[PDB]
Amino acid sequence: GRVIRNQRKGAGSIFTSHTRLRQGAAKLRTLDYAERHGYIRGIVKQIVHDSGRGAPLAKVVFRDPYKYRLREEIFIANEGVHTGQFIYAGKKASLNVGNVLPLGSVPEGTIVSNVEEKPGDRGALARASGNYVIIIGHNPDENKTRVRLPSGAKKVISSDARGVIGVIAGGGRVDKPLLKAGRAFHKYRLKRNSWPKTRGVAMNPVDHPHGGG
Amino acid sequence: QYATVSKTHKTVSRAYGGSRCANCVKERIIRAFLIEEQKIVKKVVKEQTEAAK
Amino acid sequence: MRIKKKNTRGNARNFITRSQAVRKLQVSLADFRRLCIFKGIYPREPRNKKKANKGSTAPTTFYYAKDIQYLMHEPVLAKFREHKTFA
Amino acid sequence: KKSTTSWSTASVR
Amino acid sequence: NPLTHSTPKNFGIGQAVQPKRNLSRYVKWPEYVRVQRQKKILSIRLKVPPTIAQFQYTLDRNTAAETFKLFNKYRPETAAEKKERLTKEAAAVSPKPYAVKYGLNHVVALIENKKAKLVLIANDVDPIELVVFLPALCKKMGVPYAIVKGKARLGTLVNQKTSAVAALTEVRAEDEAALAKLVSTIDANFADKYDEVKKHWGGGILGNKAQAKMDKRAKNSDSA
RNA sequence: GAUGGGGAAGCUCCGUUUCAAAGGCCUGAUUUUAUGCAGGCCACCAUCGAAAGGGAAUCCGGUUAAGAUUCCGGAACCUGG
RNA sequence: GCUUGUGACGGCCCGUGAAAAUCCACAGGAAGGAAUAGUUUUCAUGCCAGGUCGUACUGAUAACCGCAGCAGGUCUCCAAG
RNA sequence: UUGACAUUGUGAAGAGACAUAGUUUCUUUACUUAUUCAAUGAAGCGGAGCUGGAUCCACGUUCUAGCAUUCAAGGUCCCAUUCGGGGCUGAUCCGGGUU
Ligand SMILES: [Mg+2]
Ligand SMILES: [Mg+2]
Ligand SMILES: [Mg+2]
Ligand SMILES: [Mg+2]
Ligand SMILES: [Mg+2]
Ligand SMILES: [Mg+2]
Ligand SMILES: [Mg+2]
Ligand SMILES: [Mg+2]
Ligand SMILES: [Mg+2]
Ligand SMILES: [Mg+2]
Repeated sequence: GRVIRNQRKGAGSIFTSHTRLRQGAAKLRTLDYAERHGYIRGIVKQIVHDSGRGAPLAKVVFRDPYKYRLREEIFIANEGVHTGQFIYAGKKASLNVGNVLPLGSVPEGTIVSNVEEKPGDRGALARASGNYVIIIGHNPDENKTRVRLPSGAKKVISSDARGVIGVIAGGGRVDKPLLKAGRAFHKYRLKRNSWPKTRGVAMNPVDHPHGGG
Repeated sequence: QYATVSKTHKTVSRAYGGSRCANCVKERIIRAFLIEEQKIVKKVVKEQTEAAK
Repeated sequence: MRIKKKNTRGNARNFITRSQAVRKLQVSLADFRRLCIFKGIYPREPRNKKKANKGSTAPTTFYYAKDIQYLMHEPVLAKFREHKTFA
Repeated sequence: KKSTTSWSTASVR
Repeated sequence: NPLTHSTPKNFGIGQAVQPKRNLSRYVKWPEYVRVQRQKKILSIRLKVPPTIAQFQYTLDRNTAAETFKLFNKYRPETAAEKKERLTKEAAAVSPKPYAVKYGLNHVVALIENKKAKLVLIANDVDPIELVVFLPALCKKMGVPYAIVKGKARLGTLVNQKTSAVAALTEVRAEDEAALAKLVSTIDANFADKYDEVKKHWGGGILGNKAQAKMDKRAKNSDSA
């Protein structure tokens, strides 16, 4: 039989992401000596829109601890973070919205975002707009933290994994009807070639197993 | 074209003349002085608190 | 013709510093000084030291690049290399 | 006069 | 001096730029350096069978110095002075020479024929199978042997870069007493002293962090 | 799309900064051991890809069978030294 | 009034609408520099040089493609009453 | 998808076989050295401080869109004082593991 679109998408080709207008990959800082032992202060210089992403991003400038220069990082903006705000990242950072802390240093019920799955991977969980991770509890003997993910799942991760206090900005985006194939067109033009979609039943049996009749 | 003109056309006679404007320069001067004074105050207060503690 | 790069022609090519001369000769500083004394190579003063040293005012000993290039062909340098191998 | 090899001297000061 | 002031630097976290420090522990070395260091570490870590581990017991400094002092008097003839002998023999047309015997096959044959009075075996031979059988052969043939450190040292003994083995077969009358005393000294210091310990397995050593963790666990288990 | 590497019997394939010892600069009479180079500093990757994207700087008058912001006359400008 | 350039604005997005070569400036002050003599080629004037390749013409009911000097096809600028 | 074999190593405890001297077999529990995954600027890892404060900490950084770079100033031993140059410290020690 003919190769279906689901199988065709694996070769790449015309199904790759449209990434010309992106601001850069959104990551935390590299887990270094300063964040492992104390804290480090950066400054929010601007909050910008990223093409293909619902949530805004924040440019945060830190000082290089080993060289006289500045380092720019792209964080995912939590709600309430403003330009000119000071952000503190490390084990000794305070419990304020926008700060980056290890999961073992926050109490139960804390709401975090851009949470590391493993210590040092620079953010993996609760990154989309309006989402967050809830700190359910701690297991100090195994140095573990139990958290609740946006999907409702319960996970156990390292207490050295880092997370940003607060909830990802831009929530409530999907509550507005698009009303228009044109608005869907402009939505997916900045993401990838997955729109419009043709139903398998409407195809021939050669094109799709659902075809025929 | 900036390589063809004199330094008068590309600067003004002030600190950060060119790269920064007058109001921003004034604000950073004020911030520098006030924060340095506050640092001296905080160091004196911390030394007194260490002595009393 | 495309636009040329600055600090490549004029004083910058006419004069060469002592460290650059030693590096090009691939000898030690003592060997370089002895070779200069043997061949009568003497330091020179550019009229525009900032042009010759890319805007630096630091004190520097300059030589003629042609003089160093002529010094590259001296057999006493090969004799020095042979003595090093013998040692 | 002319060079036969890549490295020459020709002895002109 | 009123013009000079004390301005200490804060090198803490979130403070002034860190100063230069010796980062030799964190150097990303070339791959050959890393390979040789990890190879030596692995040889230390793994449990070594006794036939290989016996080569880590060598002569001590004093006995090695005495042995090489004896052998340097019988250091073999060089190519420069051999031509001086050939011209002298041509004019006549030479006494019996005494020299250190070397070469692996030659020395093994001398040991098998019981002609070698003393054998010196280098410890750092790669591949090791070239000499791993030599102590047992010397023991079976009743030939006194000693493991010494440095095939380069044996090479300097026999006018080579390296030498896997050296052997003293015949000696002069002025040195027979010294040779007998050296044989007795090697018997006391190397054969009898290391007789039991060479039958054991080697390389039972952990790493630094592993040893620290094991010590901490043992201390915690013994005492709260 | 090469190199360092790694696949493949192989024609060749992956990958594009990694998994590499991938290269430049400053100082020196280094307390002299006597004719052997010592002390330091900064660091990331070839090349190709637009005569509509980016980009140093020129205009007027005249001239030919057919050239023309290019020739001629006059008047400018840029780049490098 | 027409065409066009431009300025301050306003509306729109679950769309917020390139990169790099290159140039300038700032912060810093390693340093260098005058008394009978120095400094400043980011002020003016004066001197020298600018290589290689393209450049005619058509661009269409006859100069391109459609077996043709084929009512077909083929991107764009200017534009009077 | 499931099972076997090879890669495949090192200990402790409990049960077996030479008939109550340690040569092997089976479970449980450990270890790292093969192998596997990830990151970096292979920069701060592990252990200890007759180091200090109160088993834990660095009391070197949290009102502020400032600034932080020239082997680091200072302190202390020398030099042959002369434009300055060296040593210890500032900035604890040790490791045969970049994390
Ligand atoms: Mg149909
Ligand atoms: Mg390829
Ligand atoms: Mg190109
Ligand atoms: Mg163009
Ligand atoms: Mg014409
Ligand atoms: Mg002309
Ligand atoms: Mg024309
Ligand atoms: Mg035409
Ligand atoms: Mg045609
Ligand atoms: Mg045709």
